[PDB]
Amino acid sequence: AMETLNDIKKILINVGLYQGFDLTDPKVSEEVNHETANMKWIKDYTSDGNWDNEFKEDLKNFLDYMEVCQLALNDKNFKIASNSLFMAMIYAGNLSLIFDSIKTDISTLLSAEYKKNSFSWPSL
Amino acid sequence: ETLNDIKKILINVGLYQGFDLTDPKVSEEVNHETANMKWIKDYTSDGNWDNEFKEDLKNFLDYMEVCQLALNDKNFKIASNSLFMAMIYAGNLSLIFDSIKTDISTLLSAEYKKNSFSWPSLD
Repeated sequence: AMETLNDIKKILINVGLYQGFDLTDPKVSEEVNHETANMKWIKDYTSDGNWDNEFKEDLKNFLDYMEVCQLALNDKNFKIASNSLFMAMIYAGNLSLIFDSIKTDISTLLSAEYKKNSFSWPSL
Repeated sequence: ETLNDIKKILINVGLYQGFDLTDPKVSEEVNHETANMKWIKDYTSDGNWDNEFKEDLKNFLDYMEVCQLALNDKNFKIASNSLFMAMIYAGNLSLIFDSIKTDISTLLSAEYKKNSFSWPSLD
């Protein structure tokens, strides 16, 4: 049963292999698309990557800042409340990005634009 | 229940600006300049932000799992469709946080305050 983001990563690597490439290889997954000046693959597919750790770290930062905001409110310190809300906002954005990034890579696999063989998805 | 905890604090911030987001007359009001609701998230008592997250995540994971099972069976129609639906749910997950981010932004601007509340300038 699929329970973690790292579980999802493994399946995406497998999809890539059907297309003739191995995302766990840094020279594949960390390669720039020279035409667009952007990374071909957004997420880290190398053995050192850990998608669940990225999520938990962003979430903890988000919560921590929200908790500092409430504490500031209780003390009537609206400077710290303001700053803390601002930083929570920043980490909410990071959390959005976690999933947007995965979405983008999935979209890249679905288009098979970087395939190295004759793999083609069936028409639906 | 950590998102629901966050929601409580956001409501508390609103209260200092003189409005109560738990009141649907407040949190569901439309901004007629933008034609959109002033507040994206559901702040009413029946809402459950953690449940929304859990539900989207489960659907995301469920579709990815079907994708892998389809691949093992060399069923690339089902693999394709599952990966597509997983993509849809990854977008929903991104949107959950985007929406919260936006409402936070609305509190930080104090744009909808009902009193003389002002955030201390940090320069």
